[PDB]
Amino acid sequence: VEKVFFVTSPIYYVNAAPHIGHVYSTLITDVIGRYHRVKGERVFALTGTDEHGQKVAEAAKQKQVSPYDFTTAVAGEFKKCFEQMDYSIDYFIRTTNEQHKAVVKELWTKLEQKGDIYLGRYEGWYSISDESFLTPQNITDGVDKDGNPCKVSLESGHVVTWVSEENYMFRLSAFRERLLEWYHANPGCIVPEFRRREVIRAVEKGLPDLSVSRARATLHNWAIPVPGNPDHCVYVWLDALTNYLTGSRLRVDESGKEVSLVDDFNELERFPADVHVIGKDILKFHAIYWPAFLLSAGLPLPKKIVAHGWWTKDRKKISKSLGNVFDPVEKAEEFGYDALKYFLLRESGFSDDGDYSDKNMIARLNGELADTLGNLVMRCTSAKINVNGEWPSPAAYTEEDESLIQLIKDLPGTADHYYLIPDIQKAIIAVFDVLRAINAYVTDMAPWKLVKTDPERLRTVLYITLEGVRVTTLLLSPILPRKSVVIFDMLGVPEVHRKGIENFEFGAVPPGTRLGPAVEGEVLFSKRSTE
Ligand code: MET
Repeated sequence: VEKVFFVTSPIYYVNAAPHIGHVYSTLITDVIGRYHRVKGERVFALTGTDEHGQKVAEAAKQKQVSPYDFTTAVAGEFKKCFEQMDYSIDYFIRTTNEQHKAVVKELWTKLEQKGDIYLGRYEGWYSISDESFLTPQNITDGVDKDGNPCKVSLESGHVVTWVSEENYMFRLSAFRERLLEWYHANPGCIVPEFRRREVIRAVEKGLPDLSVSRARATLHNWAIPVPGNPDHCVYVWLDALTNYLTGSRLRVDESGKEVSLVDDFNELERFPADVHVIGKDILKFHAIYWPAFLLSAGLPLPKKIVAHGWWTKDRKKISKSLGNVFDPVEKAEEFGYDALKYFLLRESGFSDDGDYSDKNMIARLNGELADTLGNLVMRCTSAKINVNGEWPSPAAYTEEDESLIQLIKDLPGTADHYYLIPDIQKAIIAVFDVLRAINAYVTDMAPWKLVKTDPERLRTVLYITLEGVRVTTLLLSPILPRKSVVIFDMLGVPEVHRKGIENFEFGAVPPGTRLGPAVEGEVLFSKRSTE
């Protein structure tokens, strides 16, 4: 089926300023969206802010401000950050949006009409910081900000608190068998595989019913009212998850403002998500609660949930109070936006908690972006080697020539597979493996010497080198969007060949194509010293 490729990020709590974690998650969403756009697909990428709940209301109280003003201010900060980070997100959703509120009420009514919501009680532990219900097996002893003994979440280390409330309960226990069918029938639906195995293990053990409302006072009346019961508010998580559905139903003008909410999601062809990008910390809400809500409501389920890991800087926790900060905008100005994005995406895969350091960052910038890629682009466009500033016409290919051509021809199918898992690190490694091959070929062929010795040979070497560099760059373009444009300009690749599966094929740019003009002092990636 042909539809809009729908990729999302989590909507982030606005209790504090945006930091690296939100940027990282949103980057992954951006990259996937971008790759499907260069395949020539329709895309809708979604990100946003999670603005209701006790957590946010209480953060607003701490700063001595009204929830409306606090959420608007912090949401403003997320937008500014994401704009500065230079993503290509199609819409930024806020759970305070009035159309979102309408969608939450529609979904609730469906759950109720289906018979999957009843009035009951939650008596148990709750982590406000995580907005998460927890069993006694999931808490332990710890310390609050006073130094006193308290209970904390095993998941997250945050303070937990005992709740005893009459709440509307969702019949999650009734969806065990159906969720297990779903996992088994779609063994790629959760990524990476070991997180998929965790989810099944958890659901195998059995599911309790889930509280989907809270008494209004507990939430400082900062939440969406339960339809038909003004004393209750909708669980912030049921509210939050619903953003994906809301997003799928919004018509958005060229300014990026929501202008209309459609009744039937099919009308816009986005729902359900092809990929939900999340962090490991919020796996249960997306891989258990969400599909259960959807199954109850008769809505289609998402194709993939991909959950990545947490970050560190110099093998330590990131916090201002702890004295270990990683500001993404600061680091992008110091090293470059595309370079920083490359590093975040190259340095760690989802199974790992990665490690930034200025040292390792400089090693990758110098090693991979400058020595491997940048080097290659300058060689194949150099006045010295490419003396006519054009894509030459190749002569006959040797076996060594053909081995390289083969690697290049195979590259898109391989990189495509990795992007679809999705596993962005593996795609980058695949493209750079081919780049390393091209460098070894060039070294082997010594085109600087061929300029004088054998110009007919130089034509073949140069043509393959240019074509390798174009194809690698096209595949790296979701990761280095600005630099890929520079590279293409230097190579003189026409606009039409910069996008589309058609241009994944070897030889899509004809010989005789002129290179772009050169600048006396220009470099794609400039090396950094080692102090
Ligand atoms: C529906 S995604 C909600 C994610 C949550 N607001 C967080 O920041 O962890």
